[PDB]
Amino acid sequence: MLKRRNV
Amino acid sequence: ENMLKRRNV
Amino acid sequence: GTVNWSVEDIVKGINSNNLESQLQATQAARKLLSREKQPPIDNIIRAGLIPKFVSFLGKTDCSPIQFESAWALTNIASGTSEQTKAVVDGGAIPAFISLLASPHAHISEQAVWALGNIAGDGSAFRDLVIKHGAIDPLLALLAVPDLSTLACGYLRNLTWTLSNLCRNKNPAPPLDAVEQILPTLVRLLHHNDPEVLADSCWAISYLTDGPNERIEMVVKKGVVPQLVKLLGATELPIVTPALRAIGNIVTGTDEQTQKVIDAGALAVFPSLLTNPKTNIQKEATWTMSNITAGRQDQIQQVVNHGLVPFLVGVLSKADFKTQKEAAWAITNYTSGGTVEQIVYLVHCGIIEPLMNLLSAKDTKIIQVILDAISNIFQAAEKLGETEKLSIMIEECGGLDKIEALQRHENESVYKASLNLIEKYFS
Repeated sequence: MLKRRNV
Repeated sequence: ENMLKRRNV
Repeated sequence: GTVNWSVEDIVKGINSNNLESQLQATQAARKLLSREKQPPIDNIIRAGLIPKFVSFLGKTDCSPIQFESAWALTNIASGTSEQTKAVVDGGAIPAFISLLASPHAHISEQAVWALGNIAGDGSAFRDLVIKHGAIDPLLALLAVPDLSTLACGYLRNLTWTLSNLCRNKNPAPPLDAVEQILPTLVRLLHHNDPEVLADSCWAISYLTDGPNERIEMVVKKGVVPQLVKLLGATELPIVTPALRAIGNIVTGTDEQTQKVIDAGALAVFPSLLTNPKTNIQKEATWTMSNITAGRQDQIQQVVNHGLVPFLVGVLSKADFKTQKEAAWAITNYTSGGTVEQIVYLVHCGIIEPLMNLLSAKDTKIIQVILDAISNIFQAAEKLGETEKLSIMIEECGGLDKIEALQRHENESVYKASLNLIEKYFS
């Protein structure tokens, strides 16, 4: 998942 | 972010 | 007559068998707690006053003492977890919930404020408030044809409290609690008060900060358009949380991401990516990285809005943190973009600023960049342009930094470096 939740 | 608690002054 | 009292005097009166004396004493307590600095919260707590205050909440016949004690408890709960716990331990929750139905708006307002501070403490109390059934009484307070008929400050208090019931993550609010609240939330998100607007966004930003199922129940209400709109707001207090919601929503499925794009989100980014408030710029770039990390037709959307140039800019000069978000945006783009697209990127001038970043004191970004370069070469490998690309990277002294990294300590690094060197240069 390239989508990173750096939150 | 608007913080957790608020004091009525 | 109720100004500057001593804790013991407040005790002396609250303990007398005189309702009026208690009222006076309770009000004196309120003033101590409502004082500019260092409200004697621990002193009042030690005196064992909370149980007394809590019990005054139920004195229907004396709304005045109800209010005062409410205000007092409110400020105690406004403190530390330690302190807030004291209020909860006193049985304040059920009692405050009971005051939401009060005929005296300023009293149920206090109750709102109080419950606001309690759920604020965190997951645990947040959920205890819900378990005592606060949500209905609260929402009932907004069941009006037009939100504008409500007292401005009163409406803000409710919004703020509602936002707190959406806050915190371990665990996240109960699904049915979120489902229940969302409708009012959507409606508040269309109100004209900047305050209400800001906290409404925060509430949404909280609900969208979690698993895709969570994001979905929000997106499912069709608020994205309104968010994109608020994203364009002129008041930073609104823009910040709005950008947070949008940024979170784009961490979900591509279909969810598509929603913000379809909403026009991108058109605002030239502004956001050059916004003066550093933090807005970081959030914006972070969001961009979660868009470049999607479908190609989506990457293309970025390209059509002329956002690449801005990414180059951000990568070139900005707070390091924003640059780190840029590095990712770029690497993600090169990670899933077409050849024609990875080319356009190089044509915009991505190579130089990207190389200069290799000098950064951060092993992690250094990886994201080398990683990104890799992706680019491979696109240039498919066009037999590998050499030409080498020159560029060599022209701006990039190679001079890759062979240095080659002698870096971190494994991931020196390894990625070497490969590039031998395979594309020496």
